[PDB]
Amino acid sequence: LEKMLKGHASAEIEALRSQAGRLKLEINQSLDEAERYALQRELFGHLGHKSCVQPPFHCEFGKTIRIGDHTFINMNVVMLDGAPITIGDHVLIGPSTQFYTASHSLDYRRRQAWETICKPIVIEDDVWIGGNVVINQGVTIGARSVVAANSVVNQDVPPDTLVGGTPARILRSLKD
Amino acid sequence: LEKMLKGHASAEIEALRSQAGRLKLEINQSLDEAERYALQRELFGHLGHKSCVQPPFHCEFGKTIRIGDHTFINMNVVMLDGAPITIGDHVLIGPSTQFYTASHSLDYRRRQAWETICKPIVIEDDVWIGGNVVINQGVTIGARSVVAANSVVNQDVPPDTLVGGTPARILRSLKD
Amino acid sequence: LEKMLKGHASAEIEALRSQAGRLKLEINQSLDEAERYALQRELFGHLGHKSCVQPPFHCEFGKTIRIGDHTFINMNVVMLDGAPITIGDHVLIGPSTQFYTASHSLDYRRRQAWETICKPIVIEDDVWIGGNVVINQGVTIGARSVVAANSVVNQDVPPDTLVGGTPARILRSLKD
Ligand SMILES: [Ca+2]
Ligand SMILES: [Ca+2]
Ligand SMILES: [Ca+2]
Ligand SMILES: [Ca+2]
Repeated sequence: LEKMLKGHASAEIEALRSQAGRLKLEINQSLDEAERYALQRELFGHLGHKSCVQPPFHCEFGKTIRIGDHTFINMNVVMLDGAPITIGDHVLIGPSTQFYTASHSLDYRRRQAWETICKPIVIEDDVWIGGNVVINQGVTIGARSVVAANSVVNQDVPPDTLVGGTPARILRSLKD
Repeated sequence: LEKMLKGHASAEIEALRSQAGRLKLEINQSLDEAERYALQRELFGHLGHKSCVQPPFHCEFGKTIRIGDHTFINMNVVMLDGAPITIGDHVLIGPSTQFYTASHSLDYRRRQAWETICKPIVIEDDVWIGGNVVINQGVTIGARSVVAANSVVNQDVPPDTLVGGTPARILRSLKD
Repeated sequence: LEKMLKGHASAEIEALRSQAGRLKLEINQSLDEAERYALQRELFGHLGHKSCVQPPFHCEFGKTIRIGDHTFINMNVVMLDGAPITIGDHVLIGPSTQFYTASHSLDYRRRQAWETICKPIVIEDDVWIGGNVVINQGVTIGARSVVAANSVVNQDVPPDTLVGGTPARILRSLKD
């Protein structure tokens, strides 16, 4: 699991993946706000104070996900979490957003064993991510930035910036 | 809940949101067409005759959603329903479509309390909405119009019109 | 059901659709890798050896879906399977991908009875499909091709080819 958090069907992994399957299902079935938050704190690497993740929520590992304080994640979010996904404070994430830590080689022979490479995703403080957005590997979204609904983010986004479209392009500066 | 249906963690609201969590889960788990339709009529503001909503279906409040007659909504649809969402008769909605009544201010200080503003969405009669479409706040789609799969609709769409792309642009007139 | 696999509320159909509702729910609730694979082999037309479909997975009929060997389908995939969907060997499909076998007529009068037309989708061997992709009717993706995350594929994609954007356009040749 350490060749993987560093971006290369293991024993540890298949247990951790199977634990997450258990907890996800339990969370997505929980009708109780407190019990979900509780279960989620057992799924996630870290889930901050006054923070909230709406079900159904999907990921593979859980423990690679760290979520800060007063951040809200809306329903139906998918996170391919083979590499760390770090989300700061006061972050808003709209529904059906996708985080793809994983990806593969172009060459089909380099794919027959399902070799995944993973690069972490970082969402800094006070960021608003629109519904239906995709964020691919290695992306950092800088503090106080906005990603418009349905964008696909392939490159790092500077702080105090608005971005939209697909690929995402910088629409305007939110600097004072 | 009235400062909100008018587009500004309340008592009523947290009950209505918690009721919807209950019913959604029950609907999405129901293997019985009649019992789903029954449960859905208890979730929704209104669900018309010969109308059909395929599970899993996701929303927050339920009671702000009014669906007309002979309309079909395919599976995995998400509706952020803080403001009314009104859907007419003979409407077809493809799977994984998103309705976002909610949104936020650009300014990150105007977002720390998760203040949402909500504007209603209206889908008139005989409209066909493609799979994977996003419809943002305040949008009306006029009667007999078509929205192509994967479009993102930000502005009102006239009747008898075909629209596609992202942002949606008017592709051709379906007027006789 | 034969006017339909050939691309036009029946008895057979409503049973087969209702069986799939049963099995889907059972699969998406299964915490056991072996039991899912088992249940999935009962849902699908064919599910090959060393092949893997991650829950939750959504479709309508199940029996029209044939999946080859060593292919991996990630979570939250939706398949409108009124016409055959044929997926080869060593295929990778990213999460939240959509296959739309179904579609409708532009004309709203040609839609009041929810008449669907269906055209099959074929994904050949060694193809990698990115997360969040839409594939519409009648599309074949040729062997060893790559479809970048979030593309919408409307036309056939030649083998040894990389495609991306929406509509998908051919980005580069993966021929040796
Ligand atoms: Ca999308
Ligand atoms: Ca980077
Ligand atoms: Ca408007
Ligand atoms: Ca074709």
